[PDB]
Amino acid sequence: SAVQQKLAALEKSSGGRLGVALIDTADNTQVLYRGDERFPMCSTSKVMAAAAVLKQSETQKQLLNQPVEIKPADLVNYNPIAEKHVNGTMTLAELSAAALQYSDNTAMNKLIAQLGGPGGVTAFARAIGDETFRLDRTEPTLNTAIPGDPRDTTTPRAMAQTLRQLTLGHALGETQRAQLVTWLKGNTTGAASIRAGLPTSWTVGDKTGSGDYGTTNDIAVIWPQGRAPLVLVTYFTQPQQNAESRRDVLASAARIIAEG
Ligand SMILES: CCN1CCN(C(=O)N[C@@H](C(=O)N[C@H](C(=O)O)[C@@H]2N[C@@H](C(=O)O)C(C)(C)S2)c2ccccc2)C(=O)C1=O
Repeated sequence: SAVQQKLAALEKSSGGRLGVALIDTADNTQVLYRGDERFPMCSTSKVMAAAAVLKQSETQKQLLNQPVEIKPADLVNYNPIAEKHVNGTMTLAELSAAALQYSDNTAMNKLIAQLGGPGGVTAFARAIGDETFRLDRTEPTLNTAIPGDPRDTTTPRAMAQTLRQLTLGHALGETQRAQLVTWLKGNTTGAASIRAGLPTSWTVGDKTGSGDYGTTNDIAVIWPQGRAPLVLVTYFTQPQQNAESRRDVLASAARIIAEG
């Protein structure tokens, strides 16, 4: 179609590999570009870890208030929030918000530990019907983004469907779903990605991701004005290991989709 020709031209101009999935919940139509190819998730995987903890809190009602100790040994390469609490505690709610809104890598590792390892995060995906998502490693090695490596990957189609279920569907309880939406809407790292290609009046909740091989990702739920919400996943990776991030590509992909 028209949108797919423009996305293909965008990809060609960028020198990388672009994957897009859009779900328009108004009629459940989909727009896919490389929708069934695997891409490295990098920090977009944090949404699944936070959601898995939220699902646990449907039974363990006070779980989000559980204090978790932050020790110097827990700190990894990027810990903007956890660093402020070393030798103190953060609750699981606070770690979830830090993982989602600041992309804190120590917070992600604490969430993974709460779930019993990367196997526990992947298990949650399977339980809500996502057979594609796989989390294999912890932070920071899950961001190596090596071409062809299936570890820590998903496909655009699978992530779009799963993000729809978590935020607009009923994979989580009502209180848990509302908390996830609130967290995504308060993301602080997304201003130059999907959001930058969309009308300023639209409300967006997103989670970015970046890694080696110039990997630049963003996944978002979009609430347009007076119109059904959309789910948009944009994944981008490049042939050179130390390639620079290309958030402009994600913005341009969103702009092309929003033109439809
Ligand atoms: C060999 C192990 N190894 C290989 C790959 N790797 C990374 O990919 N780290 C990445 C990382 O730690 N990214 C962080 C993360 O994993 O939420 C944050 N998420 C990004 C985002 O949401 O867009 C960020 C730019 C807000 S930093 C990284 C990407 C670009 C620039 C600096 C760091 C590492 O640093 C690393 O330890």
